[PDB]
Amino acid sequence: AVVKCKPTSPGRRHVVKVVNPELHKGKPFAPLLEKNSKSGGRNNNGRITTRHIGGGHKQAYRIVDFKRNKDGIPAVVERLEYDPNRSANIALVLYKDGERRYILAPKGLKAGDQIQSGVDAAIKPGNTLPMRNIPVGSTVHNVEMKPGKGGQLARSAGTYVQIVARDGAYVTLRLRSGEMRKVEADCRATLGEVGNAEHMLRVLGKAGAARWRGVRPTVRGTAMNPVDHPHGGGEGRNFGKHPVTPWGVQTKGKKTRSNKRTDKFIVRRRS
Amino acid sequence: MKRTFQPSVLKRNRSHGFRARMATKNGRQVLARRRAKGRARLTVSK
Amino acid sequence: MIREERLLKVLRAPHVSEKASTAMEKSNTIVLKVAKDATKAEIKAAVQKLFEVEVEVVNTLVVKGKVKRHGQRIGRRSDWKKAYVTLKEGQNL
RNA sequence: AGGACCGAACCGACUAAUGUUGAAAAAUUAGCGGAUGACUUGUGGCUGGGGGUGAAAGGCCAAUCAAACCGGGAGAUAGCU
RNA sequence: GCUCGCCGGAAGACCAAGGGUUCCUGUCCAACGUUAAUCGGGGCAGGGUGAGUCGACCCCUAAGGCGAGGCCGAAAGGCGUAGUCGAUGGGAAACAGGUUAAUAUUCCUGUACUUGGUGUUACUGCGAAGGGGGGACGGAGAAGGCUAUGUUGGCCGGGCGACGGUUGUCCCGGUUUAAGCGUGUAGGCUGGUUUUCCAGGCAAAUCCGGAAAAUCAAGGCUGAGGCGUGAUGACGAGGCACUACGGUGCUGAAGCAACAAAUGCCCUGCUUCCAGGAAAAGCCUCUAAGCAUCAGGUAACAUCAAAUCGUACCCCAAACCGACACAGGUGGUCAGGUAGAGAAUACCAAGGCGCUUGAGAGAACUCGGGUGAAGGAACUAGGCAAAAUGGUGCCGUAACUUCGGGAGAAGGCACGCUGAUAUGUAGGUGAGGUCCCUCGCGGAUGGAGCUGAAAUCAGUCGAAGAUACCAGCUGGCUGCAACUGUUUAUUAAAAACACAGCACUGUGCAAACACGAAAGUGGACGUAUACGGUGUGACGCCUGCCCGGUGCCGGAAGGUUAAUU
Ligand SMILES: [Mg+2]
Ligand SMILES: [Mg+2]
Ligand SMILES: [Mg+2]
Ligand SMILES: [Mg+2]
Ligand SMILES: [Mg+2]
Ligand SMILES: [Mg+2]
Ligand SMILES: [Mg+2]
Ligand SMILES: [Mg+2]
Ligand SMILES: [Mg+2]
Ligand SMILES: [Mg+2]
Ligand SMILES: [Mg+2]
Ligand SMILES: [Mg+2]
Ligand SMILES: [Mg+2]
Ligand SMILES: [Mg+2]
Ligand SMILES: [Mg+2]
Ligand SMILES: [Mg+2]
Ligand SMILES: [Mg+2]
Ligand SMILES: [Mg+2]
Ligand SMILES: [Mg+2]
Ligand SMILES: [Mg+2]
Ligand SMILES: [Mg+2]
Ligand SMILES: [Mg+2]
Ligand SMILES: [Mg+2]
Ligand SMILES: [Mg+2]
Ligand SMILES: [Mg+2]
Ligand SMILES: [Mg+2]
Ligand SMILES: [Mg+2]
Ligand SMILES: [Mg+2]
Ligand SMILES: [Mg+2]
Ligand SMILES: [Mg+2]
Ligand SMILES: [Mg+2]
Ligand SMILES: [Mg+2]
Ligand SMILES: [Mg+2]
Ligand SMILES: [Mg+2]
Ligand SMILES: [Mg+2]
Ligand SMILES: [Mg+2]
Ligand SMILES: [Mg+2]
Ligand SMILES: [Mg+2]
Ligand SMILES: [Mg+2]
Ligand SMILES: [Mg+2]
Ligand SMILES: [Mg+2]
Ligand SMILES: [Mg+2]
Ligand SMILES: [Mg+2]
Ligand SMILES: [Mg+2]
Ligand SMILES: [Mg+2]
Ligand SMILES: [Mg+2]
Ligand SMILES: [Mg+2]
Ligand SMILES: [Mg+2]
Ligand SMILES: [Mg+2]
Ligand SMILES: [Mg+2]
Ligand SMILES: [Mg+2]
Ligand SMILES: [Mg+2]
Ligand SMILES: [Mg+2]
Ligand SMILES: [Mg+2]
Ligand SMILES: [Mg+2]
Ligand SMILES: [Mg+2]
Ligand SMILES: [Mg+2]
Ligand SMILES: [Mg+2]
Ligand SMILES: [Mg+2]
Ligand SMILES: [Mg+2]
Ligand SMILES: [Mg+2]
Ligand SMILES: [Mg+2]
Ligand SMILES: [Mg+2]
Ligand SMILES: [Mg+2]
Ligand SMILES: [Mg+2]
Ligand SMILES: [Mg+2]
Ligand SMILES: [Mg+2]
Ligand SMILES: [Mg+2]
Ligand SMILES: [Mg+2]
Ligand SMILES: [Mg+2]
Ligand SMILES: [Mg+2]
Ligand SMILES: [Mg+2]
Ligand SMILES: [Mg+2]
Ligand SMILES: [Mg+2]
Ligand SMILES: [Mg+2]
Ligand SMILES: [Mg+2]
Ligand SMILES: [Mg+2]
Ligand SMILES: [Mg+2]
Ligand SMILES: [Mg+2]
Ligand SMILES: [Mg+2]
Ligand SMILES: [Mg+2]
Ligand SMILES: [Mg+2]
Ligand SMILES: [Mg+2]
Ligand SMILES: [Mg+2]
Ligand SMILES: [Mg+2]
Repeated sequence: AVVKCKPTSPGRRHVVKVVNPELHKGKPFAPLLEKNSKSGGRNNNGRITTRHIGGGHKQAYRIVDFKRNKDGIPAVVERLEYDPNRSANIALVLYKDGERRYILAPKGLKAGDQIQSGVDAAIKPGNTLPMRNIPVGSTVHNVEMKPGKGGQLARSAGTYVQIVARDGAYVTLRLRSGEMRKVEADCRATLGEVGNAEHMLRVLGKAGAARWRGVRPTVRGTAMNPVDHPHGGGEGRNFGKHPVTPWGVQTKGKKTRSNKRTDKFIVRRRS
Repeated sequence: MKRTFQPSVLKRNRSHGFRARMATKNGRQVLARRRAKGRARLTVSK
Repeated sequence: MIREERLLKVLRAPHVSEKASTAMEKSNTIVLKVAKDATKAEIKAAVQKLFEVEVEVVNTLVVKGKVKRHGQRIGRRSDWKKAYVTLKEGQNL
């Protein structure tokens, strides 16, 4: 649950942590693990291309099955697990044929529950179906964008997508952003919301907590010299400029989407 | 205190050796210049 | 089999010193200067075939040349190989 | 338990005195701060000059930085000494 | 040579990196050495580095590099697939003693171990570029069992003291032994075993995973240390004989126990937390193609092989980085005694040094210190500097508070030594003996011996008992920043930067955004509870009015308006 720490030190005074007793306390499932070393925000040229990234705790990648294409073989949830690579919990499920897979844990999924993917699966949380077989008004997550490609929408903790209409070969979704989008009716979705909905109530409490997650400090543009930022310079605290990015593009309200390729699928922007 | 030259034979070779020079056309031009000048020691290798 | 001319080339000279003597009169070991690229097997075969003795083991070390001054001129002697050849306690070259 | 406390190693550098053709092109002595962490350190690797990197001082990039060093344009130009 | 002094968690010892002959011996003192020099890291000559087990090489991979084809690019070239490199990581094996002027886990002595190739003998399903297991992994904490090691006792050898005493409850010294091999202990983990079946492990599998029965209820894995052996050996205080004053040869006593005890080992363990903690090979195992009474595999025995390169010496320094024989810098390992909490500190051991100019004198003045009448901040920009406080146990402790703090608030008392309680206590350890048995590295009882606080009472010395070294000054009001951190290497450490928190805004994934003529890459193997940018800066109470100007967002009737025609 959500527990406040006690102020035995200034760095603990404001910490709020989210603790789940249900999470498996042992090592993860070794066959489904890979190495993933860190980048530091650097690309193959060796240059910082995304700022504010570096350090943090070592992590191993858990191969999560986002496709859910083992059709017609029921599986049972073995345990819930902590995944360092995302904000949601991953459930280790076991198929009747002896195969084990990691899936995103929906809300309410406890150990021992039965899940199944396919066109004929029951309408219950954790089951993956094509959205033409999912009834309208249903709440889904791990939504696909192209058939067979893998779920891509509503994968963070507590997120979900609502199927608001079905007209022909396309279903209309309401994304978490508030955007109304069309996607093909043959894409798959998993019923129910993503678990760990209390993830947003946590409070890191101190700077070290953010440094543990690989996040490096942010230097304000207005604290720099003019050679460094458009906001730099001044005698005392001076701004007198329209706010911009470090590369001179206006940064409060100016839209940046430009994709006429996918413009056709957007029923209504998020506003 | 801690000066600027901290010797390390491996790094010295890997960054200024014969094969490091030959790996690039600019390094080969360096070698050509030193040969034309007549240097008795082309690289840090010897 | 290692060829006769290889054997006739690998050995260069006997090494004369107090340590070499002490080795000879105490542990039945002769000390030789050998070819810089001579292997232990080659040295063993050569000494057996050219001195008519039995050898049980050979120990080799490479001696580095001394940097020297010859009228403020920089010189350097050549590296050579030294072999510790042990004989079979009855051979007495 | 803890970016918890006192305090050696270790990391740093607040004050004073000395030195200032120095023992030292940044140190010594007496004190001083952190000392399980946003800690410190070895080895190797990557980012290259209007570029890097910067918990941001225009700081650092080989005792060199409001644009490194080396060679070249080059005997730049100099109504000035 | 004999005294004196200094370090002793180093100023001792051993390595890595780096250096390269500085190592040892003989010889010389021109130059070098901040003086002399017979000396030297100086000159000259000669000598010296011995490996199947140490390291490299080698097999395997990380970050990253290179990269057949490929994609991209005026050219040069960039990126990258298959691959192939790349340790700072994973992977077989040796110890003790002796010896040189200089090497030694390398040589010698003794005793071992590993891998591979052959050859026989016996038995037999072998086979991978594929499958599975394993390798294989965090932080913190706690305890138990041990050992290294130390102390004391016992034992053995020696001594009977330059000055009162010293045949004893006295003094000095020694009391050491490895790998390997056998055993399998404290502890840790784990239910085994046999069938039958299966949408899984790209195919197959007897292997792994899954499912259902039966059955046994103890089987397996791991594991420090001890014990035995290794070892009737070696070593050993000394004693005896000598060159020749360096050291040579022979012999050789005791070689036990108790207690204390690691930061080392069991332990890659156990408990717990969230920030969720490499890879690949060696290794074990399963089969496919294939070979099929051949190969190949297993076991026993014999034999052969284990190449090549490093190995000297310095290594917190006169040998490395600093132009110097330079108060500087430099990663790892070892870790004795007394006191102490301690790797602080003081004095010492082992060991190493007295820092490559000295001799006098005892002016001013400068530097580093000690003490100071009376006063006590009057000094000064400012208590700068100095002085002072300082330990342990106990008593006691305010405003305020986010209820944790403030707090070691403040302030005070006791503190040595001797005796008794108690010829050494509470406690710890624990022999002999006795008993039991699923009989031995076992259990129960038992207390010898060893070790051993803390307290009370009484006495006693000094001016002073936390006596040295070591070791908080304290309190009150207020500005700023919430706090821990970061910063101008070399005049600024702060109120500056960051920060957790807050808000605005962009971004629907081939995301926005950034590096790139591009291909690509980062964001992210993430998906709006996510990511980028901007401002503010814990927390509490809050955050008012203005859209005229500039910017942004939206609109698109009208005016104006490019190439083009
Ligand atoms: Mg950022
Ligand atoms: Mg921020
Ligand atoms: Mg500024
Ligand atoms: Mg920049
Ligand atoms: Mg600008
Ligand atoms: Mg102002
Ligand atoms: Mg103004
Ligand atoms: Mg060798
Ligand atoms: Mg602390
Ligand atoms: Mg300063
Ligand atoms: Mg100091
Ligand atoms: Mg300190
Ligand atoms: Mg503190
Ligand atoms: Mg401290
Ligand atoms: Mg240029
Ligand atoms: Mg400025
Ligand atoms: Mg500089
Ligand atoms: Mg310029
Ligand atoms: Mg010109
Ligand atoms: Mg020029
Ligand atoms: Mg000129
Ligand atoms: Mg070397
Ligand atoms: Mg010399
Ligand atoms: Mg010498
Ligand atoms: Mg000499
Ligand atoms: Mg002289
Ligand atoms: Mg003279
Ligand atoms: Mg010399
Ligand atoms: Mg040998
Ligand atoms: Mg080895
Ligand atoms: Mg690679
Ligand atoms: Mg490439
Ligand atoms: Mg090509
Ligand atoms: Mg390789
Ligand atoms: Mg290595
Ligand atoms: Mg190794
Ligand atoms: Mg030596
Ligand atoms: Mg494998
Ligand atoms: Mg590891
Ligand atoms: Mg740990
Ligand atoms: Mg012991
Ligand atoms: Mg012992
Ligand atoms: Mg006696
Ligand atoms: Mg007397
Ligand atoms: Mg004694
Ligand atoms: Mg099975
Ligand atoms: Mg024994
Ligand atoms: Mg420790
Ligand atoms: Mg040595
Ligand atoms: Mg030393
Ligand atoms: Mg000197
Ligand atoms: Mg020095
Ligand atoms: Mg150090
Ligand atoms: Mg001590
Ligand atoms: Mg003390
Ligand atoms: Mg000390
Ligand atoms: Mg001392
Ligand atoms: Mg001594
Ligand atoms: Mg005087
Ligand atoms: Mg004075
Ligand atoms: Mg005084
Ligand atoms: Mg006075
Ligand atoms: Mg007085
Ligand atoms: Mg007074
Ligand atoms: Mg006063
Ligand atoms: Mg005054
Ligand atoms: Mg005055
Ligand atoms: Mg005043
Ligand atoms: Mg002061
Ligand atoms: Mg003082
Ligand atoms: Mg006190
Ligand atoms: Mg206060
Ligand atoms: Mg007090
Ligand atoms: Mg007792
Ligand atoms: Mg004990
Ligand atoms: Mg006020
Ligand atoms: Mg004021
Ligand atoms: Mg502050
Ligand atoms: Mg601070
Ligand atoms: Mg600093
Ligand atoms: Mg400064
Ligand atoms: Mg991409
Ligand atoms: Mg601010
Ligand atoms: Mg308006
Ligand atoms: Mg507009």
